[PDB]
Amino acid sequence: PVERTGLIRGLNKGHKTTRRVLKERPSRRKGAQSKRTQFVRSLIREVAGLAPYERRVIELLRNGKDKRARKFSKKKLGTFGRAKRKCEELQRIIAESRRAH
Amino acid sequence: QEKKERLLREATAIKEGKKKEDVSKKPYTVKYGLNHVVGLIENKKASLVLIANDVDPIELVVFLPALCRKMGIPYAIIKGKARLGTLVHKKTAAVVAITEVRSEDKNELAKLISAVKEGYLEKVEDTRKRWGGGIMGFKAQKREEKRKKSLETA
Amino acid sequence: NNHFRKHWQRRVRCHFDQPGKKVTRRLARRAKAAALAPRPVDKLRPIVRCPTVKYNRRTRLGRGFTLEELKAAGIPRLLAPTIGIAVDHRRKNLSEESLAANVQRLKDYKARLILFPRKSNKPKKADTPKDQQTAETTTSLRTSFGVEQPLAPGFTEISKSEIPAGIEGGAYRALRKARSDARLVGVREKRAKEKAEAEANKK
Amino acid sequence: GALKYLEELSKKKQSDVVRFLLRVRCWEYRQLNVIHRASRPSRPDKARRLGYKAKQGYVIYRVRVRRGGRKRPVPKGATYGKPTNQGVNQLKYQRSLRATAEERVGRRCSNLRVLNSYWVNQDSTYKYYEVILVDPNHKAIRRDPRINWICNPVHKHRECRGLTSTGKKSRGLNKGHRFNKTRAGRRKTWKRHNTLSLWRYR
Amino acid sequence: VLKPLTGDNTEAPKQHSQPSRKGKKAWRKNIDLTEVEQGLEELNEQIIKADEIIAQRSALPAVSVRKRA
Amino acid sequence: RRLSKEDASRVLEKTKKRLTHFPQRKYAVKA
RNA sequence: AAAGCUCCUUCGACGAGUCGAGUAGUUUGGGAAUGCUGCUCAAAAUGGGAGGUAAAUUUCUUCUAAAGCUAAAUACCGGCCA
RNA sequence: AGGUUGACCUCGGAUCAGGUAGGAGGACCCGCUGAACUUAAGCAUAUCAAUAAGCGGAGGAAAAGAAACCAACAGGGAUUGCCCUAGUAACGGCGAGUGAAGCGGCAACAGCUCAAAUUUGAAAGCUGGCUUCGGCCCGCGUUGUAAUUUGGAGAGGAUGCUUU
Repeated sequence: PVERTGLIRGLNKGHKTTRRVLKERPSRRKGAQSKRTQFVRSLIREVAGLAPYERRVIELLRNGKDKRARKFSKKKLGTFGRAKRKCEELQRIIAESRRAH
Repeated sequence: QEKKERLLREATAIKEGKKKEDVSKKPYTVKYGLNHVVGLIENKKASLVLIANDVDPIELVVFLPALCRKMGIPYAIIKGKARLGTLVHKKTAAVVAITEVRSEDKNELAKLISAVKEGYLEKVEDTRKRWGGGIMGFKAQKREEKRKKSLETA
Repeated sequence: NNHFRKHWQRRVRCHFDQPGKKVTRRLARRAKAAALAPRPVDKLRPIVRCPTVKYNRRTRLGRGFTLEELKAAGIPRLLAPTIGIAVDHRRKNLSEESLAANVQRLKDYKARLILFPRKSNKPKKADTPKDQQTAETTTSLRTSFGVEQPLAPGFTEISKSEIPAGIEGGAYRALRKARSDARLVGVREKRAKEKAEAEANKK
Repeated sequence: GALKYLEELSKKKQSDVVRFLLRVRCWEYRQLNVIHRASRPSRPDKARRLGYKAKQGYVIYRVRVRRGGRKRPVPKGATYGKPTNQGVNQLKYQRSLRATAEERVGRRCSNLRVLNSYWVNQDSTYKYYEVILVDPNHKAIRRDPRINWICNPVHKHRECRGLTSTGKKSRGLNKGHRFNKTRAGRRKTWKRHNTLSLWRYR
Repeated sequence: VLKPLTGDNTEAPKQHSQPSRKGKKAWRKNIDLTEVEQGLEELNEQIIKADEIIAQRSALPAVSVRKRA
Repeated sequence: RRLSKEDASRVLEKTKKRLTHFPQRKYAVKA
């Protein structure tokens, strides 16, 4: 942590106190991916397969319409970040489908 | 009753001072319970898995063949959760598993596992990827055959 | 502005029961004190600093001591509420000053604490013996362990040879410069990046 | 455990397997009664995570409710007043169909206490729920300390007062700035804000 | 192996000749992803690929919920 | 229809262990 | 037999027609959506929510939703006793 | 005997054995539904009012409640109530009018429990009946009842004292 400047204005403003590095709280470990969680999710992906909108996005990504696929993913999921993450996931799926073959 | 007799024997054993492990031996039984069998398959301790074909809701066991194939466990779908319950002293049993057996039944377990491997799994390898259903009713099939015969004659 | 355009008369609250409620509160307080004797009627609270720039000059009492404060004081988290120490699992120590102050407060409390045995027949090692179980005690931890210095001392005397030299350029100029740098942190970064990109393009 | 696999599979509701199961179960539940008893939960992982135990005293009822909005029960669609209150269609009930199903199941079973409920299926006309109820007069329930809180008379008809999960959501009982009007009770907060406090030495 | 009677069309539903791409039914049936699905399947099989017979397992590591004593 | 005294006073095993090893002590603070 | 304290290579499961988005009605001081509900779409794994001006990019700070219990301070034109 | 004998699953019957619910009261409390008179020259936004009436559900209190919080600080730390914030921010034919929240002082303070883990060297858990009160049976349950864990952590390992 950068020491504060001891002023009320500007960059790094505030009273000078000696900072402490804390051990990370266990509630902040949410989102960290576990080994058994990866295994269960991959097996369930194998059993279930693709959703219809995922199949449409996969068709668009094979055809190369990346912008159209991201627009469709945004219209389907709701937000730009979720659309981007889903498109990257389906790029990963297509890449590992074609690469190891 | 057998558990009660064993508990009285172990209580006597700890009464004169020897541990319960001196009087009681390692038990070999059929492992049952869905969560227990799933954990055994995940830890790759189960030697043979027998799944029941008539479990509802089917999501309880629909992933079990895929999990057994992914861990390389010999599995077999068998008829009768009540029949497995007769094994495990319950009314029903969704899945049973053999992990270890006694020394005199190693050959029998190996022959049963090999019998499963070349008698069930190799035959169902093609069929397990194939969709079911699609069967027409009796009158629908009769109308279809009549129409097909008329088209062939015409 | 007078807001009486609703049916206000059926929700008028009068406070004729103010002394009766005060007497009821005092009765409850004395009953709780008698039930909790010889322990104090309230639990020990840490010294915390108030949020925002308006109130960070003042310190007050917190909800409870943190787990790190209890660990550094040596008081286990399952023992502290049983000996009268409030525990807060939400609060964190981001600086050493509050941590040291609260650890010293906990050590003072543990030094002034008398622990009667669970069974008087078998006194344990942590339990206080009957020889010094008898001492002058307190019943209000809010009064005995209060906020001694809520605010910094506003008057301090220094000798004339230790007058500080001062910020170079002046304090007003320093404040104006700090505000200017805070407002221009981004434009300067763009111009540095553009100069670096131009140098890279021109090789 | 298998229930992690059931949870991850139940997350995938648009897959072919889950779609087929949902279709056949929706047909079966539509052929059954509007309110009936399920011998076992059709979603055991969901029931377990909502509180169902395989113990004598925990009972599962399946229920379907008609979906859509709420139409005013006014005669011939005429609302007699100002035109801003004159709308009849496109009006929405302020509680969930899950809560309506919970009240109907609780009225069916007046001796039991509605613990919770969950979605199992839906079509164009109906939404289907399975409701978990606890028997407060059963000795196992009264001796289990994890569930014997519901035996107290303060928990009579939780679904009729909104003390279930859907009731708390509909009442907006959440901490934060977005729930300023409703986090402690909307009418109670309104009365606190609208009361006139006159002291003695004012 | 005891097998039941099975209808004539035994694959996934498909109408790949149709050009319409509107709707969930069109996305399920008109879209042809058989090459991708076969790639997933063959990759999964490549990953999968007396006492010896009993203890013979696959090459994947064991998955544990917790460290158990 | 009220719960029995024993049924209302039943506690979990973890609560029993916690109360056994860490009960509400009797203490005092010196002035 | 159970229980706490100290340290640590490693592990560390955490709630889905739910969150969220669009639209409609209603509501709010909440104003390019404050809350609720209906319909449609429909998630993710350092992920998700929030950070009171809509959007992209890069950061930061907070908590950890979709399961549940819990006395006191609080209200009281009903009942009983003063 | 196998055209037989049974085991399960689902759905029923019984004046079966044992229990529970209804109605009252409703000042206060938790929700649903929901006006108009009135005030703005009149008036369909608005106001009255998220009120009256109507409906469902509790208790001595109810509800809320141990952060998917507030904040932007040198950080506070479950809920509730009072004083202040403040007739302020904000909303509104920006008109009539409407209208919070953070911080701060006080009153009172108390924390917790499940799901997601294999006890697997032993369903260790529970309802009911008969008891001679030692227990024994009929069952529930492995599609999961005990112990363990809950994010503050914990699980495993080391370690030496304490604890009942």
